[PDB]
Amino acid sequence: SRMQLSEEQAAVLRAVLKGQSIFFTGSAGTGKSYLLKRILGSLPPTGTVATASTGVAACHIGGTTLHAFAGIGSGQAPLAQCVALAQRPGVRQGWLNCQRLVIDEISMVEADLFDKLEAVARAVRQQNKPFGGIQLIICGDFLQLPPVTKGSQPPRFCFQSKSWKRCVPVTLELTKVWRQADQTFISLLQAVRLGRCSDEVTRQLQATASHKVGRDGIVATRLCTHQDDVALTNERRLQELPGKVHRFEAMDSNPELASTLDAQCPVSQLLQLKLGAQVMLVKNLSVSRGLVNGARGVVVGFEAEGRGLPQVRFLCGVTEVIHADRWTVQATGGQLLSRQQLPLQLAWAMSIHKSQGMTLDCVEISLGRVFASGQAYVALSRARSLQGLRVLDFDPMAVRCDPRVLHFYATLRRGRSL
Ligand SMILES: Nc1ncnc2c1ncn2[C@@H]1O[C@H](COP(=O)(O)OP(=O)(O)NP(=O)(O)O)[C@@H](O)[C@H]1O
Ligand SMILES: [Mg+2]
Repeated sequence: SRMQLSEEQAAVLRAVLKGQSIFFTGSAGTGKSYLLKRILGSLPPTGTVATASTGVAACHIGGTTLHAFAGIGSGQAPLAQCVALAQRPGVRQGWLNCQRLVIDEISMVEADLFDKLEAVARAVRQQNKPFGGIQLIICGDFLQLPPVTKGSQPPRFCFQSKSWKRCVPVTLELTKVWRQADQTFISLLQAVRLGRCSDEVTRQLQATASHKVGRDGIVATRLCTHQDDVALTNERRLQELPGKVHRFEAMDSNPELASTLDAQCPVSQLLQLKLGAQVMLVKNLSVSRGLVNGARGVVVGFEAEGRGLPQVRFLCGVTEVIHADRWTVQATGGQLLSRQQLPLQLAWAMSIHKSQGMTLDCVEISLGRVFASGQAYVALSRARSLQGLRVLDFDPMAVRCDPRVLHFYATLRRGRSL
């Protein structure tokens, strides 16, 4: 028995099943991605394409990246060239067979890209209708991570596309936060999302600098803005441990394409561990035991036999032997790639981009610098509880809302009751 959809979630599902192209939006942890999974379950799978803007977000819903589905290269080539790319075997069939296109984490899709995809859809499908007649089912939060670009110009938000409102004529909202159960923390997060750091909000975030977020032998994951710093931190902390290194090598269906798998999986080709290593579980092994995607633990031993698999103690108190798992990546043109590896990554540090869409419960962040719009909010809103969060050097300068996004949302609401 599925959880009970809220009335707001039910209204989105109703619209989708009526065939309406929609955008649905809501704060972090309002159940957008969960609702996509419910929508996907409710639809005939033939003709239904599940995508997200990022690899990390696509895996959450069992889908592919928007980039892989589109099959237009970077998207920076001239339109005619993108159309020709979309016409390639495997890519073309994807476009033609698509009746419904799900896109999670839309805030990272820049307007110029959306325009290109819209034009490609019409050309490949030979349908003179918005987005080639595809039913779009889009969600995300424009107050979370901002758009990225494969070019060099300042990206526009997806809603700035001249085709946005024609393509998603209806917007619905999810307004109840579920990730956090604590109303004090819910209200704090909403202040941050809107860029309203009163004296009280700042003091409450500053108070978290004293939080003990870990447990015996488990330390906080430091959320960082850039992968360089993540890598360096994880490598150095592992190097510093006195234990000998235990290695686990991935088995890929096509080892030549290990680079493409590395970019769309949360585990690496070569996993190195020691006693004491700080790790993140990156598969849902057991919701009832708390062994879920994002759970933080520490390696407490290695089995004597066989491969010498790691024993990991998690924040919840469960100690489990971590066995092999598998990922299948839906790459461009219908190609599938798989990787077998243990579902562990080092987690002294993690990038905020890689945390996108996740729930976490043992995190530290330094918020004394200018960040991208929405980026501090994403980092803070990963935590299930305020007591799993440690904010160092907080300054409201870290919390920025792009005025374009506030304007969008205000417009959206103009005719609404609340
Ligand atoms: N109707 C519901 N009742 C109870 N819990 C729910 C409901 N809908 C969603 N959840 C839970 O809400 C939590 C957050 O869901 P999630 O799908 O990650 O939200 P989201 O809006 O996609 N978050 P983000 O990607 O960070 O903006 C998950 O633990 C869900 O199980
Ligand atoms: Mg989500």
